[PDB]
Amino acid sequence: EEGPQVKIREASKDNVDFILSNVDLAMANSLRRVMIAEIPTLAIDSVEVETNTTVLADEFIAHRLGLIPLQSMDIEQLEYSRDCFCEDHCDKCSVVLTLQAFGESESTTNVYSKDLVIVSNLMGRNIGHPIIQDKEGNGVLICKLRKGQELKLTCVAKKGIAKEHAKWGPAAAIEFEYDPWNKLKHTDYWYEQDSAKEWPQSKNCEYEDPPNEGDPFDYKAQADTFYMNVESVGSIPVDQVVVRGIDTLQKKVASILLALTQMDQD
Amino acid sequence: MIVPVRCFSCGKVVGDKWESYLNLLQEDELDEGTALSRLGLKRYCCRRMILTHVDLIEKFLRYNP
Amino acid sequence: NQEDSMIMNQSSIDRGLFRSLFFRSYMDQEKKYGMSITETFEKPQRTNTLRMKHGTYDKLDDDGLIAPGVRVSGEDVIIGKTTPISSKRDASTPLRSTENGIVDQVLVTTNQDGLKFVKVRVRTTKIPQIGDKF
Amino acid sequence: MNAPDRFELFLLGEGESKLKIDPDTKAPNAVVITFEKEDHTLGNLIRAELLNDRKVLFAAYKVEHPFFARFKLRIQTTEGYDPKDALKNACNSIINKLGALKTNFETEWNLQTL
Amino acid sequence: ATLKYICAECSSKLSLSRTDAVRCKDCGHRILLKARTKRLVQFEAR
Ligand SMILES: [Zn+2]
Ligand SMILES: [Zn+2]
Ligand SMILES: [Zn+2]
Repeated sequence: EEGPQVKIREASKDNVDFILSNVDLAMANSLRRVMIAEIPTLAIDSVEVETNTTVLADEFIAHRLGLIPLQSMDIEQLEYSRDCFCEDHCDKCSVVLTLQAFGESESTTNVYSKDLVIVSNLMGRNIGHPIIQDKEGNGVLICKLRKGQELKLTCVAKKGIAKEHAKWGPAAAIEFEYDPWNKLKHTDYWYEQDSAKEWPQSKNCEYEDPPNEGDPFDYKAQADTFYMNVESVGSIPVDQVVVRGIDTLQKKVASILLALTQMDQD
Repeated sequence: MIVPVRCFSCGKVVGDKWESYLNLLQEDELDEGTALSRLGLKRYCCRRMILTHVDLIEKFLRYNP
Repeated sequence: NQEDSMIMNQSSIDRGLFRSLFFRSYMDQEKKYGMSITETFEKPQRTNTLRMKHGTYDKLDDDGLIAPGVRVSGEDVIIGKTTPISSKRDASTPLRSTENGIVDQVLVTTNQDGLKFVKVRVRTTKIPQIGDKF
Repeated sequence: MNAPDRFELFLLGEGESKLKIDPDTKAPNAVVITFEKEDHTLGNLIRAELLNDRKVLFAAYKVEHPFFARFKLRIQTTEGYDPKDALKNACNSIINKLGALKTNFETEWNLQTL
Repeated sequence: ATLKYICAECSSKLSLSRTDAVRCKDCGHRILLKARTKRLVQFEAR
């Protein structure tokens, strides 16, 4: 506690509602971006198809498989497959999954992502577990099957980021508001009569103070205080998103510093 | 054609949700309104991802081989 | 987004918004009226005529057709056949000069006139790229 | 079909550098550093903070074209004080603010329930 | 394993040779589809 000042008011396993005090807007922002965009994760990224007698085409399922939430908790200790010295993949860069199910009954047989199965060695790290929030206990819903239709796949989950494909995003929807009344007049509100009767008072209007008619416009003021909230898909628990956010922002700030050091050389 | 995973616009997973939706309307008798809300679907891009999707798969299944 | 254009969310696309499947059908037959000249399906090569297509034939098996699993693009021959004239002139059909994708189904039948007759299908997924009319 | 592979967003190509630094001809004591494989998430921060430093006269950035992942930052400073330093002090000043946030958040998060 | 064709309506693992033309086996319909390959195809998962 010496600068930037957080304070949570509501927090769950997928919601961190907090004020963020004492900061440059330009930062708060760059935080939310790098959140959405640049925090590493694991998600299926190569499907080898054995047999597929589904009403759904190959490349379709492949795509669907992409999006499935897979555990990335320990992810920051798995290697980028572009980096790893193996030809294609290994357990040092990738988790491999298997899916088969097969029409068995008359009644429509579902293929949940609970029917997903690790194959490769996790070497005891916490990775590649299809994530289920479902009460009933069934992750997502891949596909469906009539009486006699196999489906034989082989998922190779690889490290990656949102900037490459929104499957690798961990984040979902990020709430973001500053200065609930327009004290900074950063906006000019549209209207037909009363600006106030016509727009709505943001829930964030109790933790700030009303303006008081008499006062003239405060000018040299700037942006403190940003009323945020972080939802999570849940490859990563909410806290680690924001943490790793602050982290990756720092890491890629940090690498410029290194790059300037590398150029005094020649 | 199979409930999409994750709404195009927000990101939040919406696959795991189709089933429960069906149930909360036609079983213990609610209106699609309150039902969309029990599921935790507040933001309406991710509200429209379910209320609109049409489950055609049900119909290709029908075709025999 | 100026003069009747629009900017779209790259993100939402990867997430699936506005994707299509594009199946296309090619089609073929064996001559018809002939008592000394009849067409034939086979993965050809030389044999006196040497008028063969620019592309790769190797995607074909023995019956003259591609298998379903296989990926195709460029001038990939997709159905080969010979018109033996007095020995065997080529008449096979390349996948479109601009196209690319995965074989889906392959139909093998006869026509009323006893004809050997074929219908190879090809599939792409076409993702909403930049200038596509909306 | 003409589309340019995703990773060309964060991966460097060949013979390219994470920075190239070049001297502005217009002014004195002024420079324009290029930033390969970057964008706003980074430039907008560098800049705004490079503006809390009172020995800096000028500081601006611009994504020349959203097709490519570049972004050019141009800085001008007081007599003496080489720009690199400017860029340096600010680069750091941010890490420190960030580090604090990390810990400050880490403190609160621990106090809550659920 | 070594299969060449399949008729459309029921799904019989037929595999007859040239100088046989067409037709199923106790199901008739001269339709027929070409099975699949075993070069088991790789997918961009995007
Ligand atoms: Zn490897
Ligand atoms: Zn949404
Ligand atoms: Zn039959």
